[PDB]
Amino acid sequence: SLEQRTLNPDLFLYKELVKAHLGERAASVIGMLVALGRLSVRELVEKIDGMDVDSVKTTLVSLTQLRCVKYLQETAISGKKTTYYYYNEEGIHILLYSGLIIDEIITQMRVNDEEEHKQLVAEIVQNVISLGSLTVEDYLSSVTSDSMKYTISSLFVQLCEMGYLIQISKLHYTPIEDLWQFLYEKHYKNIPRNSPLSDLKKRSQAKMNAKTDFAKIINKPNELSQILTVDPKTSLRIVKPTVSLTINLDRFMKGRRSKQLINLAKTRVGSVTAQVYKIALRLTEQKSPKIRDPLTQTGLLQDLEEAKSFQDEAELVEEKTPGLTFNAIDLARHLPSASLINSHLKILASSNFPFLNETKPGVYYVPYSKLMPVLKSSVYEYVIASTLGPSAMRLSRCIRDNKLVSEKIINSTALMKEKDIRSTLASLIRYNSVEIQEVPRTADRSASRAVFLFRCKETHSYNFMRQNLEWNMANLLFKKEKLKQENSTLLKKANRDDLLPSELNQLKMVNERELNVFARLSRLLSLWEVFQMA
Amino acid sequence: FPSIPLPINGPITNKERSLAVKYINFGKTVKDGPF
Amino acid sequence: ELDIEFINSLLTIVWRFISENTQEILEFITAAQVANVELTPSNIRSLCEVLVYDDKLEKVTHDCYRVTLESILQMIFNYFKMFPASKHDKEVVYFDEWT
Repeated sequence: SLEQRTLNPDLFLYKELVKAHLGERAASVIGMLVALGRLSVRELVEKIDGMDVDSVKTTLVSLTQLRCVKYLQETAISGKKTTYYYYNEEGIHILLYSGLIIDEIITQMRVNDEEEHKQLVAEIVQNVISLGSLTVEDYLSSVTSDSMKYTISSLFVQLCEMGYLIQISKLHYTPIEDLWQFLYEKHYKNIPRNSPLSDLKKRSQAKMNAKTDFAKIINKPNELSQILTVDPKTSLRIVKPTVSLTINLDRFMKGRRSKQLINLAKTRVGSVTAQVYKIALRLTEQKSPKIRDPLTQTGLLQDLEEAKSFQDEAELVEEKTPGLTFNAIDLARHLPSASLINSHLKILASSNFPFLNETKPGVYYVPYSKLMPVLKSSVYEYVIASTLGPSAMRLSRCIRDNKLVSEKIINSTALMKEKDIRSTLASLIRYNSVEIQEVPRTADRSASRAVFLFRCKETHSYNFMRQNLEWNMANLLFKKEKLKQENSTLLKKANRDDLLPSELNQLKMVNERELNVFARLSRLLSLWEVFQMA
Repeated sequence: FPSIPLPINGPITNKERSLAVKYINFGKTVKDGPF
Repeated sequence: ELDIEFINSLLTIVWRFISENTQEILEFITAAQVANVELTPSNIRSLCEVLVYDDKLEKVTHDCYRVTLESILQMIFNYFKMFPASKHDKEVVYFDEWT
């Protein structure tokens, strides 16, 4: 299997996904953009081989509907309208996560019990984005026209106003940087003969006003003042029927964030307070700071003074957020006891992780910015002790506090023999947890007359662990579709019926082995989504 | 020939068995849909 | 203390009292079965740090030490009760064979 194990980045993941559940014809083109960056249609056809010009336009509109690319237009002074096409990263994470939203509707919408839209509310997530975009008239004109759909249409504004049903616009069908350029010179529509002096302040008045516009235009999706129309007749409320809307990741990735963040509770406390702290988070993800934080994607991030300001505002918004700062009073009645509130959340103050520590006395909030970076330190070191010896776990903890360690002080700090540590330590230079740094005692950096120092290097240790698993996604997905290449005759025969008595034996083993693939895919994906709090 | 496995290798539980059924009909919906 | 082992067998005694919830530790260690002599407090703060590296024990308030509740782990964040078949199943995941 060496031909895949070496020469394949996460491009091996993305070519597989469009090969997984889509036609074959678009697998080459979606690889061609990300292998090249950006290319428009007039140079697309020459790079690829086997597809014509309008055959691309036949194919390009397929993945355009499923939100797999994000387009853009640019005109020249002498040239015509040129359609530069960019690449979408988060639109295919819907295709990646697509089963886990189905078990997110059930576990987050808990008001209902023994409802007869259980099969139906799972079908709408399979309807809203697998067909591409979605508007209100698309399901109203189905095989059922009226058929008690007032219990279904008014059910959707419960499922829309809880979030993650934002109407799409040009903002979602374009990336984040190319729209920032158009609004940047929109705030530079200033003639230079008004007050020309101190010229370094001229982009300052451009950037501080465009920063307020970028914060405004990112609220235009979240501006829920126009996603809803008051009904004077026969209905309490409904969303506007002329709204074409999809589902996004923003509540889901923050939902999986707290779903991941609840897993440290069952380790750091028992089962009593782990049931308590579930309630303390579920009221907060409706309006939280964004996990991807799109405000820091691309901009003036390179200089330190603006790089300070990207978190000088984020913590002040987080500390002064009304949408999550709970009074620590009303949560007791959400459990299906005011003394038990300030007693079971007393250990939340005394625990060794910075959650529920700094606040006004009496009212609480959940600190975020200093919390998930230790979650990244929590599970990563635990995976180091997983696949090899726990002597590495002793070594992994030893470097962050004994800064720039040597092998002389490693025997005063850690206590093992000199036969098993060097076998374990060398097993961690290979896996990029430690960083060597040699200091010479002679000229020209001679190897023998030199000693060596180590370093933690909290950046490259986690970049390696991210893409070590990103390849491990599609390595299993490549073994999925080769199982469909085998046994390919009877699977179409099992799909034309909607029966040899010995043939059915060879249909069950191929079905249970692929059942373990999607089971183990959810396991490593939870280990991978911890490193997406960047 | 490669040693040193990942520690996530186990029998499927019914907590995720129905969750895995939601994948196989998902791709069949897309391929037997429009495209 | 000395470069050979039985420090690992020494440290398994001192953890047992803290599970049920540093001068108090010196009274705990002196007993019948202990033999190594003079048991200085400089070795106690070093021997206590190893269980922090092994995640068994917690450091709080610059001198207090509490269990990390690894005792219930000692009896997803649980590698035990996770057994692989590893034979006749070709679809397994390894940590090597990407380097």
